[PDB]
Amino acid sequence: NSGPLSVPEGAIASLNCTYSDRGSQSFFWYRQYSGKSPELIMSIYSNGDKEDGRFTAQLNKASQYVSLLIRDSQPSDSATYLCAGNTGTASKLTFGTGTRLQVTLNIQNPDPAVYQLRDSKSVCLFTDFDSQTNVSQSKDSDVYITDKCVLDMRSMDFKSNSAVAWSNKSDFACANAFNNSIIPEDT
Amino acid sequence: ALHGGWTTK
Amino acid sequence: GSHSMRYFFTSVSRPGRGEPRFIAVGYVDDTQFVRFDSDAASQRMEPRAPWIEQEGPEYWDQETRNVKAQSQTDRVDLGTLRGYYNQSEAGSHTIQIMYGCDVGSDGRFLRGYRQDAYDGKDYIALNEDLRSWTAADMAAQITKRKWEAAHEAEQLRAYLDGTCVEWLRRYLENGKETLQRTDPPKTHMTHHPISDHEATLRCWALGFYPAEITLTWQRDGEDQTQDTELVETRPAGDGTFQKWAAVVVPSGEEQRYTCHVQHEGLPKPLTLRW
Amino acid sequence: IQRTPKIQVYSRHPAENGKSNFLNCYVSGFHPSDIEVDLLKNGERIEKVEHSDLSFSKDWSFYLLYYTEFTPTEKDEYACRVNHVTLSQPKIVKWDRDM
Amino acid sequence: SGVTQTPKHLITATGQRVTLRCSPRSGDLSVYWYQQSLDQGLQFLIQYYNGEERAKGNILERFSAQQFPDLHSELNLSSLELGDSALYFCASSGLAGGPVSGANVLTFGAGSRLTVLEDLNKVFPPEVAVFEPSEAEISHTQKATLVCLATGFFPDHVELSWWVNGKEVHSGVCTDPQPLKEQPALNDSRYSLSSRLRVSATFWQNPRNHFRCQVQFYGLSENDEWTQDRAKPVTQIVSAEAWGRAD
Repeated sequence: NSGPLSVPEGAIASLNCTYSDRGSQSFFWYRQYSGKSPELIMSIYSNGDKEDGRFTAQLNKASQYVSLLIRDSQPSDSATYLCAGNTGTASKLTFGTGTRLQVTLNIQNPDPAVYQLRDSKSVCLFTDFDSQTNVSQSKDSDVYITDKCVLDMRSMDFKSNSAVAWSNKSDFACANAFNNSIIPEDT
Repeated sequence: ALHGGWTTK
Repeated sequence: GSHSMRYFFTSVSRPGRGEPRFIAVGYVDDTQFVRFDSDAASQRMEPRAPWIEQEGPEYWDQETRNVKAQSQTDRVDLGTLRGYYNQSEAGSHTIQIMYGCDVGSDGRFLRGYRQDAYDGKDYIALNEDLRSWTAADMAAQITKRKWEAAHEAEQLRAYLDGTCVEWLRRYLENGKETLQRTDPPKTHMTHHPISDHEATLRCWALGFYPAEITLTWQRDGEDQTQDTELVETRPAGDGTFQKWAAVVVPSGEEQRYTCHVQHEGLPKPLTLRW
Repeated sequence: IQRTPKIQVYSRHPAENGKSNFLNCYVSGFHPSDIEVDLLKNGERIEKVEHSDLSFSKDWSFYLLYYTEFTPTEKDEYACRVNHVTLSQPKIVKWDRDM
Repeated sequence: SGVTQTPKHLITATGQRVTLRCSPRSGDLSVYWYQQSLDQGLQFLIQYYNGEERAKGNILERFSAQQFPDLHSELNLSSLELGDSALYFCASSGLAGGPVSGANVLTFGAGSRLTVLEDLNKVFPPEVAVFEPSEAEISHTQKATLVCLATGFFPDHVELSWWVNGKEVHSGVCTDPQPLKEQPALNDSRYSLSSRLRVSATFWQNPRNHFRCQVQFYGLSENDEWTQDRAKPVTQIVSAEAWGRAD
């Protein structure tokens, strides 16, 4: 199973894995952040359920079903989760198709607006928008719009979203930069 | 069949 | 009746004569069906029973890989234990490992076991509860803590109630013609006069399967274990077993002794009289 | 630490003179595993002798079985020569049909 | 971690041979080599155990591997193809004899990203520029968000960071997950990346604060041949600085 899931913060995420080889005996849940290396988070040996901290692994070998249950999902859980199986201590691990988990953040006080930054050249910053706001990628071809971003000022526990578009032409104004956008609140 | 691996003593 | 599958491994350090010798043998209840010799030319898991040769190449590759893995681990453990006991490097030492699982008549899992020994003495065994380990000496406490930290009991238990029992059911279903048979023992009696006063009255039972058989002697109702010399049940080679039990009797009262044979292939315990 | 092999020389079937059979030498209860086992016909070695693969009983004592095909006769006597670390000199056990 | 892979980034052409070295964790005997492409997941390549071969999976004949008696391993790839560009991981499990402590788990290494190109003449370092917060944001939300834009680089190897007064900062920082292909139609197009750092309004109004955006670009290892007259696109760092305004 390939994601993403888009489970909001504080909810219960549930992943499952498709494993091909029917000969494995012990199963493992690894977590891998983008670019980093897979780190083990769960080990399960007996058929049935097992729980550790916020995580709960589940296994049914007869049907090759492996599942993970993340309780009280946090933004620090957004990663690819992989399942692996082996037949012994130093046997070979075979990984299945992992699943991407993305935990969305809930903003209390949104204040959507679009600004313009000038330095040695022009970009339009669109920040402080709601969590439920789809950001389209490109109205034109000579324009570049990136996806969302989450700034967490930890000195205030203040979490906000942002996105940036830029170009080099006279046909680029911050009022028409986000042609495929939604929120009715501006500068 | 046999087992897959075992830990050294 | 119940059935069992077991694996036996022997590693012998022969210093100066190359790497340690490693021999692995697989039994289904009394019948050797796989074997591996570290000095054999094939270096592969080889069949020894007619009902195992029908497995695909994937099976043989997997069994070869697992056997060689066991051999590597045991070759490491040889040096580990030689250093544990501060033993000389020129001495030849032996590690022996046995593990397996039992099933019932309907095929349900009954029990499992693993036992490891060093130089013929018990080193470390799996308890009956399949969750703890029993260690003999202080050197084995190291291995006990090491295997407890590695959750090895849980992985072995997951191997026993799973892969082991399923493959044993497969073996029993494939070789059902020769593995679920009960050959009754054919019995007879010989009389050898040792001197003019006493004579050896020997009771023979041949061609029985399995090897579990009871040979008893009675002098008019009571078992006299003062002269009954039993003998290790020996394999005939074709798949059956043989066993004899003799007794020294004063010449003239051979008619007062009786040989009783108890085996699962006999409806009633037979009685033999010279 | 060391244990002496128990030797048993016998035949697969009741040895009927003039009919093919097998000659078994079954050693058990020995330790260590290194052991030489030869089958002697009238005193000389037999080279077409196949043995089983090494296993051990519950007391960690090894057991091997050596066998060879033959045809028993009246004048031919057979024996088994076992040499082990626990034996100062090789032990010879003769075959006995009338046993 | 305990597991060490070398190199971390490698850029070579087709038909070449590369070698990946891996020293396992102190106390482990077995060494596993896995391959992770974007299409599939982690594919098992090979596993050695104490010098001998322990397991082999779906691995091409062009791939050789070895484990030396010092427990460190090498993986050699020959006749490289474009499809061979993936992320190769080295893990270590198995516990050496004795009272050696450690978890009975696979400990993965930092990985080594290999990118195979048809020609290295399309490798370009990034250009980094910092855009200062607008007057509107300082007065509207009492905050200040600096943006950093690193454009015109290939391949994808890049790491972006923010340094305030010489200290790498992470609070109030957000970097883009994936770079944006400038021309999504070209197979060998360049990429761009954006990052954002948000502080209070009065903090940016301090004219003595120095904010630097640093982009570590991984490229040629100063051993590859370079014929064109422009500078070697080698592993380097491009930075863009900015001071605080008072107006």
